[PDB]
Amino acid sequence: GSLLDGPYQPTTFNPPTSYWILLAPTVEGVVIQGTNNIDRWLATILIEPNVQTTNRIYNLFGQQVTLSVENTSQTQWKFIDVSKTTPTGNYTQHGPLFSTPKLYAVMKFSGRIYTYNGTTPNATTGYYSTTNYDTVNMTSFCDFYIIPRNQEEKCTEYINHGL
Ligand SMILES: CC(=O)N[C@H]1[C@H]([C@H](O)[C@H](O)CO)O[C@@](O[C@H]2[C@@H](O)[C@@H](CO)O[C@@H](O[C@H]3[C@H](O)[C@@H](O)[C@@H](O)O[C@@H]3CO)[C@@H]2O)(C(=O)O)C[C@@H]1O
Ligand code: NA
Repeated sequence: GSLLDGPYQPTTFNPPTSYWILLAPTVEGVVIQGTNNIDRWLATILIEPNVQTTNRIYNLFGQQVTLSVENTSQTQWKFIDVSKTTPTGNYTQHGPLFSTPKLYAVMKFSGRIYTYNGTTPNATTGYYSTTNYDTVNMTSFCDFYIIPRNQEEKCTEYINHGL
């Protein structure tokens, strides 16, 4: 499609501002992680359908982090953003997205990192205020695509309905 650059292999990079990074993960685990190395460590984890509240170990920024996770949905996969604001602090969970297409997206824009939240096919966006935001480097652990912001409508369409 003319609004979808890629696909690209899993990589560490500094994503350009005002571009949505569309992620196409497969199995459960860590989808993407990013930090400004100041006061924001952010990652997105993926949980398969039908998971009762349980402790799972995730490799976040090179260390084993145990988080209590659940997915009450029997049909939809669950993306959860996890965030800490100090290097030694605990990760808290935010902006879940319940997803049928199993696509996620992240964007650096206007002092923030934006992601999707809610339930497909009616997903919306949410954001995380991030100091010195365009220094944020990210590691995607799955294949991804690039879509500009001026067609966020298109990214939202992909999130809600798939490729
Ligand atoms: C997707 C999402 O939740 N986005 C919000 C984020 C994240 O929750 C946060 O970045 C994860 O670390 O938070 C935003 O700002 C909120 C954050 O700074 C929290 C920290 O405690 O405070 C919120 O305001 C509080 C306020 O301090 C209280 O007095 C009371 O009124 O409640 C409000 C709401 O909890 C900040 O709004 C962010 O921009 O990073 C807001 C995002 O919507
Ligand atoms: Na989210």
